[PDB]
Amino acid sequence: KSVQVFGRKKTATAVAYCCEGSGLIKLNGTPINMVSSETLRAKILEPLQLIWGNLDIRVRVHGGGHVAQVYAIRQAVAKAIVAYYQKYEATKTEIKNTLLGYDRTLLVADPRRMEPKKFGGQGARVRRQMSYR
Amino acid sequence: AHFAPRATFVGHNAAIESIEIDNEHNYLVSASRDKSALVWKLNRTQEQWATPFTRLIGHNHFVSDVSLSRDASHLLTSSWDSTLRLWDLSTRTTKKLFLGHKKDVLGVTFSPCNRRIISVGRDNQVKIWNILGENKAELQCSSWVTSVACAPMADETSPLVIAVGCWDGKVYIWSIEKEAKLIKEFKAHDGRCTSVDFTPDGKWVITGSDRKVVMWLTENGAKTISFTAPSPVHAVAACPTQAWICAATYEGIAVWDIGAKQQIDLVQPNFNAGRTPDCTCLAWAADGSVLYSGYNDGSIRAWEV
Amino acid sequence: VQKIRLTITSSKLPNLQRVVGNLMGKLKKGNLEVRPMPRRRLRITTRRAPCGNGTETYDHFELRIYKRVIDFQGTAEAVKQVTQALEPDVHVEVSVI
Amino acid sequence: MEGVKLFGKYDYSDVDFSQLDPALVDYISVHEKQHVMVPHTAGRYVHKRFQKVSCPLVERLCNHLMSRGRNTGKKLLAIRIVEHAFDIIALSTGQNPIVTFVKGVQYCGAREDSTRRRQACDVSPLRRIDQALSLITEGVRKAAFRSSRNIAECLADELIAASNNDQTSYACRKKDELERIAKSNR
Amino acid sequence: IGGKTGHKGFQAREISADVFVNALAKHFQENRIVKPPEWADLVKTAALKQMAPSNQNWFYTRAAAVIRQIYMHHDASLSGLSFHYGANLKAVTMPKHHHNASRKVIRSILQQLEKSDLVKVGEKGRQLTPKGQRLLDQVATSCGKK
Amino acid sequence: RCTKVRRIIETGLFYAELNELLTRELTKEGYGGCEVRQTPTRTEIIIKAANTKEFVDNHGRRLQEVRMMIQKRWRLKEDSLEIFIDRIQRKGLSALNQLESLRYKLIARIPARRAAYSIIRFVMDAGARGCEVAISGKLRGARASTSKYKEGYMVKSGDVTKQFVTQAVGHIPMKQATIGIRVLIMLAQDPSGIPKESQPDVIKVHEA
RNA sequence: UGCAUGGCCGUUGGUGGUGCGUGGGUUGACCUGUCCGUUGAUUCAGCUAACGAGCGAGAUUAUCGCCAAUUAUUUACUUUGCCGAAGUCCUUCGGUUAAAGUUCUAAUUGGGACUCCCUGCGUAGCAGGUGGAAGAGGGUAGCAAUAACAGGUCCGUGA
Repeated sequence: KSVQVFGRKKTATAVAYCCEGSGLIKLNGTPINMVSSETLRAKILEPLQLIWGNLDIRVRVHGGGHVAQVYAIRQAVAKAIVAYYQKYEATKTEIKNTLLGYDRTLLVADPRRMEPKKFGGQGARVRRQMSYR
Repeated sequence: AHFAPRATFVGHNAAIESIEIDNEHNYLVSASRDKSALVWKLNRTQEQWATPFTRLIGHNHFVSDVSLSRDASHLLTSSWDSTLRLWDLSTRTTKKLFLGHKKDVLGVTFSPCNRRIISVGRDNQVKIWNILGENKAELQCSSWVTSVACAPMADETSPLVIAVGCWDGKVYIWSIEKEAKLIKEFKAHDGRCTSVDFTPDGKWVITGSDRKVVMWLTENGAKTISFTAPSPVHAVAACPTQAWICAATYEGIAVWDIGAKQQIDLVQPNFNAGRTPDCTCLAWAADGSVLYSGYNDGSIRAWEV
Repeated sequence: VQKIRLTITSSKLPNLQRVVGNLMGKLKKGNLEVRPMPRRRLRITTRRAPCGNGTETYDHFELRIYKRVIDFQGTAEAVKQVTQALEPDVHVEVSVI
Repeated sequence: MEGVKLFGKYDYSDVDFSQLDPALVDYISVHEKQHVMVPHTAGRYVHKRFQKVSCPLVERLCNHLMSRGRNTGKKLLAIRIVEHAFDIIALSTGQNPIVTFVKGVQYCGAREDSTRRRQACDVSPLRRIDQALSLITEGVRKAAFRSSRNIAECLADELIAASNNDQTSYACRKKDELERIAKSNR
Repeated sequence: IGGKTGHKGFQAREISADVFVNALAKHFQENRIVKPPEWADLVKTAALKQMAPSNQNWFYTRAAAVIRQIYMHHDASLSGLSFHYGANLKAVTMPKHHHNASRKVIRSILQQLEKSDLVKVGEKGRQLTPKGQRLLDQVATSCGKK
Repeated sequence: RCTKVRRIIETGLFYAELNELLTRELTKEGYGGCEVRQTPTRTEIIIKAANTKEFVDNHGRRLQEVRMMIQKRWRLKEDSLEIFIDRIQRKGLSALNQLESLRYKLIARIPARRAAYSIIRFVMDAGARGCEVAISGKLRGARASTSKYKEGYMVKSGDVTKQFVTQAVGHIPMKQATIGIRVLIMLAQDPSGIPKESQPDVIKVHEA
């Protein structure tokens, strides 16, 4: 039994990969204790605290910076747990409800992306500075 | 006689197009507009009637019609996607998709004996596939095709009769054996012909846009009787055991006793300038115990005589 | 036999899609076994006014490069026939591997 | 979802909102949904008017304490400072931080203000707890700029005196000017 | 909850990066692996840097870090390492750019490591040898016990 | 032996030099664009013009003045260059052709009314939905002043300009001053003729 | 010499505007058509000596976001299997024309959202809400009427 699903913030993309195992969750090649922050440790584990002792998840990432790469992993963990219970339904609908009660970003992701830069200005919407007189 | 509200149950967020029930009891499947088709399982214990068992995520549009094996193993389902999907009942996972049908596909049935898959839609042809998954016969008609149904039993040797109900008005009936020659063709409905079902015995057939449920003859044709519904009806389905026939209006479900020749009941449950839920499909269970009906907000309601 | 690559390039997509249809069509007739590469936007961003007058406004000129790769095993006899589409602004490099 | 506690330390079981007062509490945003393990979040809170209520209140501070022009962005910096307040708050007094925090958010933001003669309007509860968090954090950085002292401490000095209603505080001094101006103009 | 492995003992991946690299720095100062160069000691790590390093034993903590970073990316070039250990250029009135590290300080180490056989050269960059990645999982079970 | 980028750009830069060349030779013959087929060793080019007889007179000498002018420029080998010509059906609706008719007149001192309503009638009768003619510059007075003559209807905005609207800009030097000629011509869509699809404005409902 | 001009561009103003056929009003300049709510909008609704055709707006084009069909084991990857190195009972690395693929990668054809749904307010529409990848022109651009400025450029040109 195995399911292979992705998360995605901004321009991060983190794939996760469930198996059967013994409660091992592994970023890149290493346990998800080791992200070295104390904020972002507790951010990745928000999926897991709410709700996997059967499952064995194996997560790989590219894209984004330090923050958005974490927010992909929260999607990829939580979606892969929900996608496991869907394949292998009563209990899937109620454990998925506990996430959507907490916060919508653990399943849905957000479609906002950066606005292109426009001419006459240093960025998108800013413009340089007038003179007059 | 009339029948009380047993149980509403919901797990389905958009509307429900069609609904069907596997043999004996337990396991009904509600094809959904959400594009995800569930299967349930029936406890029949006080508060909850059922709880959902699988979800069939695969199609890229609404799921039109859903049809079942005699075993309750290997169900089939279709969508506007222009494809069909055989799904293993136990493990989900599409077994094989179907490819050939051009426009949105509106209607599916099996035979009695798991022989011929009968897909249909808005290319103006009833395709007959093999259970393997390759196209045998390509029957033809004037307009679009909303619905189909298949005659019960037949013991293999008997032709397996395929009633069809069209968008323009007409109602085709066909044999199979091998070549599939239509027994009769007729202008069954005045304008739009919504939904088609058989009588269990299969002497008669049922079709009915212009607020008129009309029974016809299987061989050859022409009407036995014409009733008049109060407001225009989306699905029709006769009872298996007892002599009933029933019809999903806006205002309720008009319960004809066929011998007494009149509406004995009309059952809508209680709930300005709004439509409020229609019922878009019916499903009698195989015993004739219970009447399920799928609704437009996204719910299903059970009544038992 | 020297498994040969086509590499089909174009400015415009309708003119490309004729040539892909033909060169896929002809491998049906000859029966040779048949095996999208990422497209480039050559953005050149000229100031649109001739003189220094007026508000600094810039036209953006993307030339687009659509690029496909068919490949197949083929015996030099059969391949001479397939190569010979002739469309406006399309190219086909043949490459032996 | 059983412990459910801030920074993995403090809990929201306490904070007695019914106990705190009448009114004000509602736009407070400490009601269950608001609670989170870390105040960092993917905000979607500026889309439609009143969505700022539904975010957590501790986050809303960490955003205010993001100035000026050098500290813009860098929220991940600010939630260290507010952590290292909430150690100094908790381990000095022995109250837990969130109770003595929300009392600071009550008593800073002045009832009334000069709408431009000038006339003295009343306020919404939304605009009170907005101008709580400004006049706390304004005072913090104005104090901490040039002061040989860590801003985590200079937050914690401001934040204790806001609860106890002292005129040590840059918050609760500056309301009594602004409220008296409204009383004078009237 | 916390991440949990199989495999009982500890490996070079597992234990934390700030901790591990300094334990591997100590493991050269006891053993007389690497050595200090003698020409150096006053040199800036990179031209962009404004001052000498603070630590005086800094040579070894760098020489630990490169072996750690040969491990985590398998191959490690010189020019790839030089780009890594650089930074922004801080002083001048203009906006700030990424400049590279020194080469010589890094080259000196990767020759000194190939004396005690901890890193072979190969195709692409240098890649650590059977002797090498053994020495890391010595120190992983040193600091795993701790 | 080029990159995948440069084979496009060289072929583009080939075409634009080639097309500006055959403005200046084939003014009398009545030029109407061209198409270039590029092969590593073979080049085939369709020239298009009204007076196809004016090539073939003097047993095809006029084309061999052009063909050597192409051959010597880019230093291509003969046999590996393969020019044709193909005639313009409906000269009325091609823009570069009808520009030359308005150029022909205004050298020979016709009034600008009569010069426009020559060609603007000739365009519409031949088969087109609209056309516009502008004659910008200095007739009569010391100040320059703009004539614009329009009939039919003429779509100016969106994508749908590029598909439908043919147009052609030019100029006439004179004794006195430099006039500008400018002729926009809108087309009807054919059912798979020589545009296919209709405008995104219009829709058509079927009869019952 | 831009105050002799062509083209090209900025601007008035990217605002919602502009003006023909026949009819009527006026001696005539000219007006009417082109006027009590709604919209970003001469956008619709309806009044009505006007009725009917335009152009601009909208539609369309391009991309960003979500989908699943169609291909890919020598230009992207993944899983499993092999052979390595460490760990040293099962964990992590690197390699592989070696078997199966497509969740990431690449890009073509289509699907998708319409104020459809419910509740308030006032038919045109508006406000909130459910669901939904996305909700009110889905976001951002591109294209952009007629009429002119002695605005700019003879130092871009075989104008």
